[PDB]
Amino acid sequence: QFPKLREWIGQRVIKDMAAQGYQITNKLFESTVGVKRTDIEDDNLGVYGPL
Amino acid sequence: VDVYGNPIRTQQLREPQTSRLAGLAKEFAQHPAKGLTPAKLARILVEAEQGNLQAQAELFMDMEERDAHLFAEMSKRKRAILGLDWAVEPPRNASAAEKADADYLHELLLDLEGLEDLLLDALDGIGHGYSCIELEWALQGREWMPLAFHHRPQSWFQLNPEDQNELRLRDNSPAGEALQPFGWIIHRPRARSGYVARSGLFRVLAWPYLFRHYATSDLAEMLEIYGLPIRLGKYPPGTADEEKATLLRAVTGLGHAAAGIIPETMAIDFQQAAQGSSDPFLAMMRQSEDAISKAVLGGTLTSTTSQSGGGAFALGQVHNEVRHDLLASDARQLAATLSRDLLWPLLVLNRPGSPDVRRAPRLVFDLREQADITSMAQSIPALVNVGLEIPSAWVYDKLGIPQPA
Amino acid sequence: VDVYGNPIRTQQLREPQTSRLAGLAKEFAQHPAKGLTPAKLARILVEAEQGNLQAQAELFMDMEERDAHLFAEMSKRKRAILGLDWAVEPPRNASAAEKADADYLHELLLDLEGLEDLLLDALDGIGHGYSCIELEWALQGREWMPLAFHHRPQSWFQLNPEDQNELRLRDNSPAGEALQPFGWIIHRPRARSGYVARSGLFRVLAWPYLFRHYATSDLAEMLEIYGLPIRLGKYPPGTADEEKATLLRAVTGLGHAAAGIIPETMAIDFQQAAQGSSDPFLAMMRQSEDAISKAVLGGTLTSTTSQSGGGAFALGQVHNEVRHDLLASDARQLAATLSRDLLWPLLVLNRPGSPDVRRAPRLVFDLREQADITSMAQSIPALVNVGLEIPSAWVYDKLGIPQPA
Repeated sequence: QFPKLREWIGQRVIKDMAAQGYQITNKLFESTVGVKRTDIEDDNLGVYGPL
Repeated sequence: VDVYGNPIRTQQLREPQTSRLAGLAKEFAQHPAKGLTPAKLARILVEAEQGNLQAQAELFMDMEERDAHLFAEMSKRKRAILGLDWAVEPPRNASAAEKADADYLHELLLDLEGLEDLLLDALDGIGHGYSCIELEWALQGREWMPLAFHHRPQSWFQLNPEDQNELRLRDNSPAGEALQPFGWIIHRPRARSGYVARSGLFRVLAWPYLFRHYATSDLAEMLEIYGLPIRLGKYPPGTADEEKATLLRAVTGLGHAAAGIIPETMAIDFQQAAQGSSDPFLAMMRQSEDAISKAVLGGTLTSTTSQSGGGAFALGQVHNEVRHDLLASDARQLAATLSRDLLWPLLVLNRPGSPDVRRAPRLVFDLREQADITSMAQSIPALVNVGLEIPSAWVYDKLGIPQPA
Repeated sequence: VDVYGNPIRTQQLREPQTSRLAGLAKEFAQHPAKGLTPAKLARILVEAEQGNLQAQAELFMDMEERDAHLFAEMSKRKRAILGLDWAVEPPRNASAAEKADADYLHELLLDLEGLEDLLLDALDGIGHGYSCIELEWALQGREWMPLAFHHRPQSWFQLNPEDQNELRLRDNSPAGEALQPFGWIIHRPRARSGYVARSGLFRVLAWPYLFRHYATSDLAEMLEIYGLPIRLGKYPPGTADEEKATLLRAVTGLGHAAAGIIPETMAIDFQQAAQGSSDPFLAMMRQSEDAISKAVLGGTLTSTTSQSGGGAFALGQVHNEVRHDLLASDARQLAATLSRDLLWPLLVLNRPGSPDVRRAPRLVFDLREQADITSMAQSIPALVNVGLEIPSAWVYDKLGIPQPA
């Protein structure tokens, strides 16, 4: 951000501005479930398929 | 029931079939066109033949987006249909009740918002080989209404393992899910005889697209290399690393820099960078574009353009061969699909009785071709003075002028 | 309520929705077109597919600004619509009350300033895929009025995480903010079937733009290098730094300077600078421009120009195929959007009762095509002398002449 507007007497100070660059990487996430192919069809109540 | 005879239950019409499949709505296209090679394309097509339509659908979408010529051709072809006037006609020698049913259906379609969007969504099946539009059914008292039309991506479906012509939803099960009756408007235009997977036009257009893509990318690379020549610097034994770096920077900037000085013991050789022409690339692009134009719109007006030339019969010359045939085919197929899917549920839900399926009203597109008024108006008086009794109905129908009321 | 059935509350109409989002009005475009590479463009498009429309919108704006050919094509296409006469018509076989409502709406639209600007702002959705115009509602006593129309940048919106077809404001929250009913006129023309992110024409036109940009920049660089040859000076061992600098300055200025002298122990070699032609670059630019013309306005009049040639049927030949289809499609979509968004709030706020949505008046653009007066005027007398009773209403409507009052 800019420096505060100061008083003026004889000359102007050519101020500067800082910078605070922030670094952060990325991470990967996963969740998986192993199921039997035959079992999903081998059901009558409509369960083990929506899972 | 429906046209196919499957039992119809009004209980399932309250909610869309895909509502209980919230997983589908959260998916994102995988963009299989990026980094595509001929082997990858062949594998994609072969896998699609076996019931894996997701990759094929995504590839077709990418192909449509990334090719300007193909996109323009397809858009022009579809807009040709979208601009045709349409009407609902009663069956052959229909009775008063049938005429009333047809009139009511016509009035309902006129006042049904989103018809143009429905036609546009259905016409996607021309390139994709099949388009599925989900229906929202609502009751405004005692009469069922299509609340809205939702176009579902072709990547949401698959092939039945026991049937290669029957589509099913992807519900995480090997066999998918059968399509709900009265819940979809499936449009499957048939350019070539075969199964649904092989029936898309983009399957024909894929290879020219890849040829054009490769040619354009190679031309862009060659244009990037063009300009300055590659120049190699040579240094003698006993040149330190700092001097090596200085020589390397000098060589790197020498092309932009007009002048430079080196010791007599060093040497710089300017070798050819890329010398040739754009002729081969452009030839390949033109070949592919001509192939696409012929496949989409015919090789009489687009690729081998019909050129200029007016006249009374110029309309017929431009249209009847190729353009009229394609227009009529597409319009008739779309009309058949609509009459099968949208008109029938309205007739069998919004009206009493069980009318026979063969007598259902059929949606008809106006394919009338503008006839030369002046020549024919010159012709009639001679014929009528001769003695021929030409019916006025034929004249009024062919000219487009309506009969007096 | 609105056409979609969402409840409507007149309390929220006093202030714009974005008024409480003063942060948006202070933002500046990031200009993502500068330093754009094919990888960056692919990343931008893919991210836009996932709900990050800010970068895509800014890129599209830069693309529109930086390409003269594309800008000219888009401006011509939009000005085609802006010049069409329009009228408000009552629904099918409307009653006296409906006719009065339609007449009042027509009078209100005629006297509503800023209509042309509204149409221009809405037509931006053709290229951007969606255009949002905020409404200012005011009460001049008992009747609501649209005070002004404000076009908000496409960079101000995003996609719903739970719905890829529903747009939302950027309010610093992950889910954004739902669009206020009756507070916007959203225009989303549909050139291709798909989601809102993929529906823009600039998505199709992006790659030819990048090809043309690369070709033009490379040609400019090669023209800069053209002229004098690169010449390298060589000096023997025992040449001091001052003599090295003198030789370097001599070589640097030798191209401009016709003559110079060096010791026999030194050497200057004039090497090829850049030898070739503009043919490859210009070929690429022409290819890209033709692709853009075909994608925007069709490959019958712009890219593959229809050439000259007059005649009575010349208007039809130039228009009906391609130009008429595109004009009708754009006009119909714009009219549907307007009838949905602007006409309905006026009808349901400025008039009593709750008219049914299906019977709302519809804005219609005048797509009538100029018909040859001379040929048809020759034709009628023969037909009428034959005995045909052609209605006068058809003649008056088709010729553009109004019926006597």
